[PDB]
Amino acid sequence: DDEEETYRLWKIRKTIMQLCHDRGYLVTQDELDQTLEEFKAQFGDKPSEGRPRRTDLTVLVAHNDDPTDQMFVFFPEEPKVGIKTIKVYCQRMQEENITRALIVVQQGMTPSAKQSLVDMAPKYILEQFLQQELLINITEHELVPEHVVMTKEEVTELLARYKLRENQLPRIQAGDPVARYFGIKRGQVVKIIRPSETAGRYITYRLVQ
Amino acid sequence: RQKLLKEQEEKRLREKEEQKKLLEQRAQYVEKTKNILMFT
Amino acid sequence: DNKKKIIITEDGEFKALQEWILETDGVSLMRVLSEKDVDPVRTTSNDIVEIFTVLGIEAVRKALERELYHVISFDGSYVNYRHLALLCDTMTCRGHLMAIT
Amino acid sequence: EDREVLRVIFPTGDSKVVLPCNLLRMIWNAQKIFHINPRLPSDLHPIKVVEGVKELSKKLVIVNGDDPLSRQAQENATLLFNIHLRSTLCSRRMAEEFRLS
Amino acid sequence: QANQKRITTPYMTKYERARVLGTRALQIAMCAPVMVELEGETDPLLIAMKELKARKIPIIIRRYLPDGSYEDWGVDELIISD
Amino acid sequence: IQRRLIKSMESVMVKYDATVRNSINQVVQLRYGEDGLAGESVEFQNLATLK
Amino acid sequence: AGILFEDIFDVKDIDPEGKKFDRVSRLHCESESFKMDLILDVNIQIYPVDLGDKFRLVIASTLYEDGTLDDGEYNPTDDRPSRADQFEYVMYGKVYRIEGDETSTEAATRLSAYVSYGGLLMRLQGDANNLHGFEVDSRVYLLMKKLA
Repeated sequence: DDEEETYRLWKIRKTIMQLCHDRGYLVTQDELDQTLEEFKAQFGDKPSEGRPRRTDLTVLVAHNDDPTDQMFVFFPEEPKVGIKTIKVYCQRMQEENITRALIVVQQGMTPSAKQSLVDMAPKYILEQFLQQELLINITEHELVPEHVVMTKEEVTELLARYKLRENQLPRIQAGDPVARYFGIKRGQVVKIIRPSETAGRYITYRLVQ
Repeated sequence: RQKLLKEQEEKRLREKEEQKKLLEQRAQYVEKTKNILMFT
Repeated sequence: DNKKKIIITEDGEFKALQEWILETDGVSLMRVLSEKDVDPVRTTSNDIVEIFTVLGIEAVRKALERELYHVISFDGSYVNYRHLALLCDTMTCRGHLMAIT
Repeated sequence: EDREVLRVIFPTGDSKVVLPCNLLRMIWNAQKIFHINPRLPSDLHPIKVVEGVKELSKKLVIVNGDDPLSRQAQENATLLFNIHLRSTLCSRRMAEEFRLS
Repeated sequence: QANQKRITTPYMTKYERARVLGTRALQIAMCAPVMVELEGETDPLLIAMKELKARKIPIIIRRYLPDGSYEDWGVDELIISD
Repeated sequence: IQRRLIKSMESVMVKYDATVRNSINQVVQLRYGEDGLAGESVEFQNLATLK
Repeated sequence: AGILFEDIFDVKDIDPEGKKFDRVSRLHCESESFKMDLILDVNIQIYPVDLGDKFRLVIASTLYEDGTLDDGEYNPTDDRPSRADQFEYVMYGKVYRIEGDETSTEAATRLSAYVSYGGLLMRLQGDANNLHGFEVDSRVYLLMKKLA
């Protein structure tokens, strides 16, 4: 009832740190591989009563390339997150001058809240995650190959080399589990490197949609 | 054996870079805790 | 050996560890993966739709290749891999599971 | 390095692969065409084996282009075959196993 | 497209060989001049294959690329395998 | 099933840039079979450095 | 002369594994002058061989008494003096393998020459001194005669 709760919180935090590291955010090795007992020491082992509260689990990382390009990770307390909570988090992001966030909900998120997450995109790119899908890092699965977000220079080089348009590459949905893991939007290309039994290695490129 | 010594001291340099990165993450975490404090 | 745990010993040889594995009659890959003492790396499913919903388009590409290969080879037959690869790329090149219908 | 690449490509120890050229059969053909005596010392320099295999690997082109992207795609297209080629046309195997001239 | 750098294969494909041989055989059958010498051949297909082996078929293969450009290869410029 | 498969893949072809593409000109494989080799010439062999 | 090997063998066993073919029988024999083992496939239908028999075996590179190469072609209208006249059973085959006990550093003390006479197989194994005439993919004759 409680030991499993802190176990889930630690696992979610571990997946979030791996996710931020894969997105290119500055994550120390110490928190990247944090043992469960270390998590209990740093946050507690009684989340039910309030040690740790999910508001204490909030993460704030900075991109390696730009220290000003930071990102939040919020852990709302309510299972079904409402529009008022989204407004509160957006208000906090405005105060701290942060433009990216992840919201790790427990049960879900209301339709109004999702519509709010969709409409104000050009201002704040804040994403929605279920705690159920952060208990595992899907990129470690054997079926999932190596995904790599290409830069606009790399995409231009690719289209110039193979002499093709973006609509001629294979596609990946914007709502794909791995696309959501890497936080990639439409127009971006992801390079997938997978092993091939006929060639050894194979690189394919999927455009986000 | 001299090349062994060069590779050994190279490993020492790399571990020292590990330590300098660790203290760099400490130097940014001491900033991040005040933001986490005013968060909740 | 296809379901055993194939490791590489410290001497460099391939060794097939004989370990317990579970086979379920339904699928909740989303939940079963996130269970203590369950391998979240090798645990898979034969329901390609769930693989697409949980792991994504490249995961379902690989899994669909595996399942078609299992269907073809179960009777001892063999088909060149490029044909399976082309069929599986046709069903997954547009980011969703494109049924052949 | 090629060994480790194969070990991550084939996580199960299955060396059966499908590749273009049957190098052992070609080596046997060369042994019989030139009447190679397996009992006598060979006149093949192992440096000639290394250099010739490298030039051969350069001549087997699936992806054409000097740009780095074409270079990487060329590396990937012929990776498995080039591993098979370097492990089959090795200087030691060519010296004490095949004994070619 | 720069003829100095043609990216397509330097080999004649099996389909290129098939269509070139058929085309040249029809041309010979329609009283086109033959580019090679002839001992006693009267079948246009045999004459076309002799011309291909001799590399003396006056045809250019225009290979289209997916982007829309094309590359022109003389039948004598390609490598005939079969 | 045969007819359905055929109508689904009928126009996929190896192009002169060696990519495999469908009628829409979309790219299905950057090289046929990931290796750009035809299936008639390949054959079974053994990797000697694997096991 | 054109003789690669000559010795007298004594049939020590016939078909240890059992009769595999009706008209063909495998003889496991050993000589006395050189201590060489022999496995030989013989058409016992036309040239029957009993256990304990004793015969002279002559592996030759040619049948002509004078040193003269053969063309590998069948010439029944040949009036030259052939050494097959002095033997009863004659086969014609090729060496397809030469094994030995050699190491990476030491040469072979014992060799093992394998010959195929159109599918009838022979293995002559013993000291490497007696098997220098054998080279793989080389045509030889059997030239075998029974003695009392």
